Amino acid sequence: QVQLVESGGGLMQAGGSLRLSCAVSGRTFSTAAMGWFRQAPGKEREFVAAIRWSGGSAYYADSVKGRFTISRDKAKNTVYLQMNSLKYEDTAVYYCARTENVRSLLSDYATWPYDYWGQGTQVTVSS
Amino acid sequence: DIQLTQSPDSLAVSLGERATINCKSSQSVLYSSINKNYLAWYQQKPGQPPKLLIYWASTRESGVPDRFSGSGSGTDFTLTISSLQAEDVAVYYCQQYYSTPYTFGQGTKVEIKRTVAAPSVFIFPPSDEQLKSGTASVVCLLNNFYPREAKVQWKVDNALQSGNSQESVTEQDSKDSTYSLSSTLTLSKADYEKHKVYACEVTHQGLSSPVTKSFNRGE
Amino acid sequence: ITNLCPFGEVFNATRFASVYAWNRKRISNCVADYSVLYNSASFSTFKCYGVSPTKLNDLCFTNVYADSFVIRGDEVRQIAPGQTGKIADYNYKLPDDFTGCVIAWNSNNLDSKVGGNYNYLYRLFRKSNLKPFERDISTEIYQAGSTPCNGVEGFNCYFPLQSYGFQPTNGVGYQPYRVVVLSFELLHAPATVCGPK
Amino acid sequence: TQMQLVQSGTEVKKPGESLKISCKGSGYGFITYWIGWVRQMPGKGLEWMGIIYPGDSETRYSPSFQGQVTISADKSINTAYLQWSSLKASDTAIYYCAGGSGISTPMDVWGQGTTVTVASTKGPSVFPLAPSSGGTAALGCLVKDYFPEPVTVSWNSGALTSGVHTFPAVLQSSGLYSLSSVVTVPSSSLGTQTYICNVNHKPSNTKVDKKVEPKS
Ligand SMILES: *[C@@H]1O[C@H](CO)[C@@H](O)[C@H](O)[C@H]1NC(C)=O
Repeated sequence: QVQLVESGGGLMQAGGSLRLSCAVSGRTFSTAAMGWFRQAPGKEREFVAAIRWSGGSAYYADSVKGRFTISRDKAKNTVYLQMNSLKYEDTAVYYCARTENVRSLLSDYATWPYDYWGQGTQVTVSS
Repeated sequence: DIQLTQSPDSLAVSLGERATINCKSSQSVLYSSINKNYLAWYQQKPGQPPKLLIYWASTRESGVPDRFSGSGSGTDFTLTISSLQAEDVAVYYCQQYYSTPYTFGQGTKVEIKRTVAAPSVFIFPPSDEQLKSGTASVVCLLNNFYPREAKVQWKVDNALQSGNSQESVTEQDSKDSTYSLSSTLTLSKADYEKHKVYACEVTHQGLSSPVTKSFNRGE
Repeated sequence: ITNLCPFGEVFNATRFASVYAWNRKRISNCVADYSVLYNSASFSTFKCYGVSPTKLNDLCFTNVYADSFVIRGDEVRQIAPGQTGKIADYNYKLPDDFTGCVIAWNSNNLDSKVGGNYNYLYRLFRKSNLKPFERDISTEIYQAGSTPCNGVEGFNCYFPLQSYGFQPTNGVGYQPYRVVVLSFELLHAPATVCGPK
Repeated sequence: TQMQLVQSGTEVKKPGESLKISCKGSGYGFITYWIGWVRQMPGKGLEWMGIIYPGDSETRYSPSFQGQVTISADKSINTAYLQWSSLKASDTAIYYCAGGSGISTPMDVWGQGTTVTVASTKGPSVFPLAPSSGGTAALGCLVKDYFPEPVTVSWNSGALTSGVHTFPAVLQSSGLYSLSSVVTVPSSSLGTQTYICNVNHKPSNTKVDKKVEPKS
């Protein structure tokens, strides 16, 4: 089965940097895009960044444009999220998601459902 | 689209000899990608569905004797009947299928040529039941003759009649390759009783001189 | 002592190809019985152009090609000579010269999944039409307007191909149809492909 | 047998009536066949009307028939149709359906054809052609004024085969058919044998058995 594993969460004071990884195992050549989502307690899941596996062009939620950079390494099948200039706004559980639905419009990956999810890692900003 | 013309229209060949039917199109029907002519040859006998004999100009369909052979390419094609046989008396059409619409040729009639045979002639006076019908029909029968061409001149009181005659020919009998003709002259009952001698004069290639067989009314 | 051309691999392959990257299989030095093709009752379309499959169990061709791919039902019309649309022009183009057969059948029991089978893809854009029997697997970002996109998607700049959404409850034609296309080669070359009868 | 086509029965219609004849394919592999319709008018050659692929109901007509008739197909029952909106007397002919597995391919399977006659039927009257007064003798039956073809004719319930000629029907100025049927027999038979001629015509459902003698 396809399983995604998140890595790199933890505690870090605001203004700092953090790089999360999400390793994928299984059905690899079918990867259409990967995306990162986050969820603070009591508030609803929100999209932050998606990247197309082919080509690698990225789509970003407005809230992290210029601060977060989504990245991917096809060879070892890991997607990355580089989180610089962290704010207490950013404290949440960060989920990576994988879809095999190839959508011509890149912004589709901000609204369309993702088929497989990790179980998340916690990022806590300390201000 | 392409139109086809075959020749001759009719053709008479004696048993065992070769019969040739040409067929020309207005456009070449030659796929150069496969190098095959998209032309077919069909046979049709009276009262029977058409039968596909040869497709792709030179390829025989199952159930077709090897006596049949067609060939040629480009614009002119020919279907050859090697050693003609009695069961081959039919009409033969050439059909294209390079492009739609498909079209046939006008058809060629093959018949067996035999040596000249004189017709045996009979004349039949009209019924007596049909003369209460108000019209009379006199009949002349030309039986077992070849070739088909034969002139049947009606005479009513020695006045040559024309324009009320109607002929019909059984086509070739399979055993002796002979036809039989029946001309039917039809008249009013009034006109029929104004004349007394009705004569059927047939002249044919097999007769030394025209044979007349007549009957006088009411005898 | 068997030596027949392997049509079992072409028609009975467990997974097929997307139409944009259609799979072509060649046929060479063998004898193939075509009666297995037309006489199995699982074909919804068997249009043969310029050749009858019941009448080439005799003639030897230079070689036979079997192109196979997967489209949706309403697009099987486009797999024909002289057609237009996203499939005929941007995915799999047949020449007007075509001599062969396009065989297709409903495959909603194989290429569907409950949540959709997005593994089959089709091309939406390219700057020019496909030449006959061309396979373009390019993934260059289609430039739709004056704006040139140097490999990054954005405004008037889209990914050239999208994927079908094959879920089993879709009406017919939004359902996957597998297609196999047989093209024939023969004139001035050694012939090694024919049939028995 | 790979494929055989079976057509609608013979239809005797009147002008203006609708009409839809059938052609049904029995066999495996019908999905490959392209059914076409050929028309043959009485005593003339064959004319190609149109063709149809039942899988898509893609149909092409020929220029001399587009719009004048329509070519349907019911894929679920391997049947191709041919239909007139309103029949004209110009439509009296035989209609063959023909099949070939592909387009621009030979038509290698043919149906029996459906005769369709579009005019009012009329019963035949049959009169005797009596022999005249050694060697050979001729006699026969004259079937006059009937529509449409065909009309039966046999001698002695079919027991008399050779020496009999049944001429092709001709169309009179009345618009009605009529034919003659003669036989040649040894003149010795005229006092012995009884030569019945049997004449059915099922559009009018007549069946007449007249026997001919020498009259005096
Ligand atoms: C594919 O398999 C079926 C049975 O599962 C068989 O009947 C058929 O002939 C096979 N197809 C080919 C092209 O051999």
